[PDB]
Amino acid sequence: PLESQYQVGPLLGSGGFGSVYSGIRVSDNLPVAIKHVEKDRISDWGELPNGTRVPMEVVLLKKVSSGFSGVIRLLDWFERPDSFVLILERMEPVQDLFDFITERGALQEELARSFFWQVLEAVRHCHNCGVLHRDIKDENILIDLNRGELKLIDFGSGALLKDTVYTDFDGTRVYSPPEWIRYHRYHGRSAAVWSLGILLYDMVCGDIPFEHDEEIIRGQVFFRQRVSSECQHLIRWCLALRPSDRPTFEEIQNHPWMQDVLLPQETAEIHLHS
Repeated sequence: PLESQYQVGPLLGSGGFGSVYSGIRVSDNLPVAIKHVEKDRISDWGELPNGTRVPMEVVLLKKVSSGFSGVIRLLDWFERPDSFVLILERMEPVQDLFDFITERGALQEELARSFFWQVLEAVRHCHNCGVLHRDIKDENILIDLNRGELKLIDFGSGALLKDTVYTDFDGTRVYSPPEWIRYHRYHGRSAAVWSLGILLYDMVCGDIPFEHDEEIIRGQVFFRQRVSSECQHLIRWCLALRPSDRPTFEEIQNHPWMQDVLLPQETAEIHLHS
């Protein structure tokens, strides 16, 4: 087939993730994202069940694609001499959480709860599929502005989920845990929960709590916005300095602040004016 299956549109962005274009599958007018990744700029490689050399990102995306659409799913991929082209789902209208927070500032707790809850369901789905994202942050979360549904993107810093220690890391440092800063060692789940604490603080305060290594290691969270005591508690639990003092996903989702969550469509009607 080749590249007659997709009509290329405007470039949506570029960076550490490659170059991502807006596209449309010619067969059924479905919106898609066309991500180009240069072979020379890739570091983590893997293999597909059928014995073929591909970027780890494709390995991981394939393992999480299907039914529960909490992750932007991989529809197809191609190999060129110097790059890999990935065809992904695309939402329209859409906005990432970083830009959303830039425009609107600190989110009301009701909205932050619906969003965080959806992120939690999406990360559980990844772990269930044997995948560790390793770069959970607002830039890697997209919002369906009509449906109020969030979707996790960019598995370029991810890894297969394991129960042993990780000694490599190439995600975002200000979202990285103290055990990584001090010892260059972490376990997947507890490191994920720490990033989720940074993300929740970021949603309810309008910015991340720590910028410097010294601040991450000290682990003291100061609040700049009015935030309920139950919400502050959940953030500080997720940001416990000892990994084993952090909650599991189940404990996060059963926490008092996480009760009575709005469904995505309700969330959009109240807060996205849709």
